[PDB]
Amino acid sequence: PAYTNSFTRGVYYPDKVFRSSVLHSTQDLFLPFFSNVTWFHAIKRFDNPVLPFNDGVYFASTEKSNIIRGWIFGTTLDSKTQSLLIVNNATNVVIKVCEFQFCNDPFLGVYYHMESEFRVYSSANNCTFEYVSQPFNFKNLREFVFKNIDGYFKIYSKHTPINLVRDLPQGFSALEPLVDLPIGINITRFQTLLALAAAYYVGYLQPRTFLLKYNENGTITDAVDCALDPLSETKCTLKS
Amino acid sequence: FTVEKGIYQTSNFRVQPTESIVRFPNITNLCPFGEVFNATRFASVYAWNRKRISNCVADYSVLYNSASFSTFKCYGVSPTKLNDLCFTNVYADSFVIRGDEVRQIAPGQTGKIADYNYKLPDDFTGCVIAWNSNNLDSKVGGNYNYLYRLFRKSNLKPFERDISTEIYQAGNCYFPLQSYGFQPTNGVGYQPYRVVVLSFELLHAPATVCGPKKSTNLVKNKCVNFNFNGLTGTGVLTESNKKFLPFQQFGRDIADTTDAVRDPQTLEILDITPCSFGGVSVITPGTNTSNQVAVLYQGVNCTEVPVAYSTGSNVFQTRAGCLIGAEHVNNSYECDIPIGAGICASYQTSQSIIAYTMSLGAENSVAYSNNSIAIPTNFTISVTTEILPVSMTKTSVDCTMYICGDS
Amino acid sequence: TECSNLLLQYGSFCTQLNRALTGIAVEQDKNTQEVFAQVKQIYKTPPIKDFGGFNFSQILPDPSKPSKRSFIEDLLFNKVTLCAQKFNGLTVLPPLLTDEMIAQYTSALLAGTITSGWTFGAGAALQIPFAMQMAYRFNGIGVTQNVLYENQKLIANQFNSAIGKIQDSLSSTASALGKLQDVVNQNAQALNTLVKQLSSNFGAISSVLNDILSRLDPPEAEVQIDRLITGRLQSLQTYVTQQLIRAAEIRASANLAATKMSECVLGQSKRV
Amino acid sequence: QIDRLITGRLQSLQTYVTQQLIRAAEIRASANLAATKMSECVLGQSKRVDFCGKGYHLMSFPQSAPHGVVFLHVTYVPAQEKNFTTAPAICHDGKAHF
Amino acid sequence: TECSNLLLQYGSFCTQLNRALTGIAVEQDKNTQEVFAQVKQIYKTPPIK
Ligand SMILES: *[C@@H]1O[C@H](CO)[C@@H](O[C@@H]2O[C@H](CO)[C@@H](O[C@@H]3O[C@H](CO)[C@@H](O)[C@H](O)[C@@H]3O)[C@H](O)[C@H]2NC(C)=O)[C@H](O)[C@H]1NC(C)=O
Ligand SMILES: *[C@@H]1O[C@H](CO[C@@H]2O[C@@H](C)[C@@H](O)[C@@H](O)[C@@H]2O)[C@@H](O[C@@H]2O[C@H](CO)[C@@H](O)[C@H](O)[C@H]2NC(C)=O)[C@H](O)[C@H]1NC(C)=O
Ligand SMILES: *[C@@H]1O[C@H](CO)[C@@H](O[C@@H]2O[C@H](CO)[C@@H](O)[C@H](O)[C@H]2NC(C)=O)[C@H](O)[C@H]1NC(C)=O
Ligand SMILES: *[C@@H]1O[C@H](CO)[C@@H](O[C@@H]2O[C@H](CO)[C@@H](O)[C@H](O)[C@H]2NC(C)=O)[C@H](O)[C@H]1NC(C)=O
Ligand SMILES: *[C@@H]1O[C@H](CO)[C@@H](O[C@@H]2O[C@H](CO)[C@@H](O)[C@H](O)[C@H]2NC(C)=O)[C@H](O)[C@H]1NC(C)=O
Ligand SMILES: *[C@@H]1O[C@H](CO)[C@@H](O)[C@H](O)[C@H]1NC(C)=O
Ligand SMILES: *[C@@H]1O[C@H](CO)[C@@H](O)[C@H](O)[C@H]1NC(C)=O
Ligand SMILES: *[C@@H]1O[C@H](CO)[C@@H](O)[C@H](O)[C@H]1NC(C)=O
Ligand SMILES: *[C@@H]1O[C@H](CO)[C@@H](O)[C@H](O)[C@H]1NC(C)=O
Ligand SMILES: *[C@@H]1O[C@H](CO)[C@@H](O)[C@H](O)[C@H]1NC(C)=O
Repeated sequence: PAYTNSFTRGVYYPDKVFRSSVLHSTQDLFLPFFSNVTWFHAIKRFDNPVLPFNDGVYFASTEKSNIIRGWIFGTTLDSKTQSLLIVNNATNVVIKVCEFQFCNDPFLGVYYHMESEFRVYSSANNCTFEYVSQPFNFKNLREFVFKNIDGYFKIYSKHTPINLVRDLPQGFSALEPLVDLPIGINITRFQTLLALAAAYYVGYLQPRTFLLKYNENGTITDAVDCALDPLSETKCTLKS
Repeated sequence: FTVEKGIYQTSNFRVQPTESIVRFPNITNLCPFGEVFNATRFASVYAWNRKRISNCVADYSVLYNSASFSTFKCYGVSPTKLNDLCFTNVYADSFVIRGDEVRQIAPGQTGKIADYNYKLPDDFTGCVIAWNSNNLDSKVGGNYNYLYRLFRKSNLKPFERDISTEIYQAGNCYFPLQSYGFQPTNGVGYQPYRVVVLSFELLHAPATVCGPKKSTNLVKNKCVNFNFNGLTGTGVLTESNKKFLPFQQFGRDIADTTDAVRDPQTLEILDITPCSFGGVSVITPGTNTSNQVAVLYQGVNCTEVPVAYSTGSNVFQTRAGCLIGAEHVNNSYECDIPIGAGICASYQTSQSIIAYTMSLGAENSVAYSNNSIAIPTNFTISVTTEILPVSMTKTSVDCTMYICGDS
Repeated sequence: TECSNLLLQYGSFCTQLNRALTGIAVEQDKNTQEVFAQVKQIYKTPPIKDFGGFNFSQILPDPSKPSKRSFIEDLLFNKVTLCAQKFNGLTVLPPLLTDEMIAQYTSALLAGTITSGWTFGAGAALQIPFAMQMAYRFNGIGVTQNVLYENQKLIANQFNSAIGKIQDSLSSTASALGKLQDVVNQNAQALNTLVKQLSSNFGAISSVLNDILSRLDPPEAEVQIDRLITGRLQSLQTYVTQQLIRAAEIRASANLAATKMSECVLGQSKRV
Repeated sequence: QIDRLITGRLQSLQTYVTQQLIRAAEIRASANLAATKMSECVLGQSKRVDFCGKGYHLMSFPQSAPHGVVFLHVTYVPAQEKNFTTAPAICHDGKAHF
Repeated sequence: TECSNLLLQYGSFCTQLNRALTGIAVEQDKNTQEVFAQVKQIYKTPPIK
């Protein structure tokens, strides 16, 4: 597996509270600064494992031509227990929660000069939640953070233009929340959905304290990891 | 019973909330109660359906208020409190039974229907809704399309559906299912009676089904008891130039207090200014000197304190609050009773309390010159007193006796 | 109302706290009075500023400014940089002596000094030429008058240059008024902590009385509200105690400042 | 109930003792000032301005008071000033006289 | 850990306590400096007494 460095990526708004020209300290689940984010490359290569989903997962994909389509969330993934399913197809996407008979290697097949193969499960029995929205080098960066607290599934996202070939960009940009779903199921493992040169990185969130800097506009323009180094510890201690 | 000259703080002043307003998001998505109840064809009693209801509002404005339902009884809560009680996944079961078998639907009831095809547990907490549907499910030749389990090996457990059509051995071979003789000429109790039961498991998952949340009109520039999406508080709402992000709802200041909220119906930002308050101080000379007093509402406008000595007849807006009962004068004297921000009050001539800007002293211009000196030709021997505390009263307190005397 | 009735069981803690906080404010007013109100009359410098070549222009009042404050005084006021807390029963009473009145007292002291010497601090202000007063002070430090009378130009130039250097030091260095900035910061931080302690559970289910009351029945609500009451009362008591200690320190400083005014401005001190 | 009463009464006693300690510190400062005033005004003549009363200090007399001391400061106050023309020095024979 | 988490519910009481103790500790050094560091020049007596 390939490892790369997530410099200041993975910062999201922890709550729907507006703060102007203040420095706020939050203790939540964040991706640590300069973390050892795992790199997966799909070329030749079609990386699609069953990567665990513990204490949230930071997902970033320097994607071109819209290759990444969705993710699988659940604990067993064999219709024995309820599972969470998201596909961002070229339609009004269904975030659908049923007991799916997931196959060994789920994927989407697109004919190279349309999507003709969907290949995700067999039986959509015992359905409970069917939210629907957004009817549909590397030039687009798609950063995603998935959290599962007390049955509330939270997703944060932010799209920023990049012009980098095969590495995570350096900079700061906070991920705004876009959905919040009361699925109410346990999640242990997760798996991305790959459409048949695209690479995605999977960071893992940990409970840390961050010093978020809000400007007069309410946007988080900077952050400090209160456990990266003694200088940042002093910055957090002085709240400056 | 006597009070010395000075200014004394008394019970504080605070503007009371004029009214209470509640603001909640638009009630858009409602549960498919219309489809559940007004379906053209209902299921049979032996094959009672089970439709799941979730992520919707379960308002009963058109259900409970309607007289079309001849039987409406909830075993766990009242219909009045149903609309304001949040719930979880709701299962709707509908069937058509005989009018005399409606009583069997109650928990802990007997009967062939209750013992063979539909039993409710004794801890049932949901709602059972039934009404006559003779004209809807009655056929002149007998509506035999509806069947009931007449024969079975043994009593069935609650919340169980039986579909097996195997012949029941009485010893003596009988088909377990028999058709109902529903006709328009049937008497009351034998006519078909459509029944819908609202059963739901609660307090085991995040709440996805909740009742309607009524909201009132929004008032501004008035101290009210607001409630924005469950964020309660008291203050004065005013339109603000703050620019929230689209996903943000509340605003918090540097001290972690809510000072700006977004109205869930019309997306606008309202500044939350606290209702005006402040201590009430009473300016008084000695009791024997006079019995008239002046009141001070510290840090309070009396374009506003009349809302609460509301007549006035003598008001004065100062920087330390505004003063009621004291006459403002242009003359400046030595400070007699301090009020604040350079304003002092005194009792003078007819006699009344006067408020004035205190004077620092008599103005003097020294006759300075580069060749002029002043030399005293005399002297006075001055004797003045200085008083200094040296000690205070010794006090010994027995901690044990004070806390737990003799015990 | 429920929390208020529960608070009634604790006695006169709130009355004690308000009494302490009121004594602190009265002591602050007394501190300012003792430091500055040391002049019987409001002396004014003569229109002709013929003080023997000494330049007091930058410490004397400037009429152009609405607040008749000296150039150095306005420098200091700009250097020391300083509603929200009001939501929770926290008020800031204004001081009795306004800034303009304190500036008037300072101007009276300075004019009385530069026009009389030390006579206004012991009786009626007796005028004396400023060079002659400086000769008196040279005698006070043990140097004969002829030294001043023969080096008057040099001494005046040295004094003027020193005042200019004071101007530059104040207008460049910001840490100079560190003590005043520290007092302001300490008070603001104490109030901020007091407000922020209203968001603590203190062991209860929630920090919001409305949430407790709504989600609990009256007796369990009473238990949780009692937990919140204990926490908030402890926070208020800690704030009041630390304010009393800080007010004691400020009173010591104010007494020192009053002594310094009396012994250095109203006279000449032989204390090293 | 006994524990609730104990907690309340113990907190009351702690508050009393803390305020008494603070007031004792203030009274100690006042007593130190009074002792300094005794030593420097009663036992001698003080040149410190406005220390032993307003004016030019001559002497002080102590007087005992309940839980305190009263100082009678005897001072010298110039009374009737006159206007005079003054000069820093005098020219006599080409020499300056001070 | 359990006791620390329960103590976190009390706010910044112990942060205030730490600040007060640190202030006292710094003030001790300040007192010593004010009393003794009066001259910024280490004079030494001549060998002849
Ligand atoms: C005693 O100390 C003072 C300094 O406080 C001496 O006065 C200074 O004397 C020097 C030389 O006379 C002056 O420097 C001159 O400055 C002028 C400025 O125009 C310049 O043109 C000359 O070329 C020279 O550099 C200096 O200004 C002056 N300082 C002040 C404040 O006036 C004094 O000379 C010393 N006297 C004895 C007996 O040591
Ligand atoms: C000392 O002198 C000033 C004024 O100087 C006088 O000017 C002429 C009138 C003449 O009499 C000179 O010999 C004097 O030296 C006196 O100040 C004046 O006091 C009066 C009344 O108090 C007042 O009307 C004037 O405006 C003042 N003039 C100024 C310039 O201040 C001062 O009273 C004299 N002091 C004593 C003890 O006699
Ligand atoms: C907060 O939002 C406003 C509006 O976008 C920003 O103000 C703009 O700043 C840019 C850069 O100069 C200008 O081109 C726009 O004309 C401004 N618009 C308005 C309405 O003023 C503001 O910059 C944002 N705050 C920050 C720190 O960027
Ligand atoms: C099922 O049937 C009717 C629709 O015709 C609904 O009841 C009507 O509701 C409106 C509004 O209150 C009334 O004006 C009518 O008088 C009602 N008519 C009857 C026959 O009730 C009813 O709410 C629908 N409800 C469900 C749950 O299906
Ligand atoms: C008490 O209320 C009045 C009315 O708001 C305030 O009067 C202000 O005076 C100026 C004078 O030009 C007006 O332009 C303002 O519109 C008035 N309102 C405000 C908010 O300033 C008055 O300020 C209030 N009292 C105090 C001490 O502020
Ligand atoms: C990140 O992972 C690689 C894998 O070998 C390792 O060499 C490197 O030391 C790791 N860096 C950190 C900060 O963990
Ligand atoms: C899931 O599966 C079984 C039958 O497949 C069903 O009886 C059960 O009720 C289902 N669980 C839920 C919550 O509906
Ligand atoms: C998920 O797993 C945990 C672990 O036991 C369990 O307590 C919880 O009830 C499970 N929730 C669901 C919806 O299966
Ligand atoms: C107040 O005035 C009355 C006269 O009616 C007098 O008896 C009393 O002694 C006075 N009290 C004080 C403190 O002066
Ligand atoms: C006091 O001052 C105001 C403004 O200068 C003036 O309008 C008023 O007339 C004065 N009071 C009296 C009784 O003249």
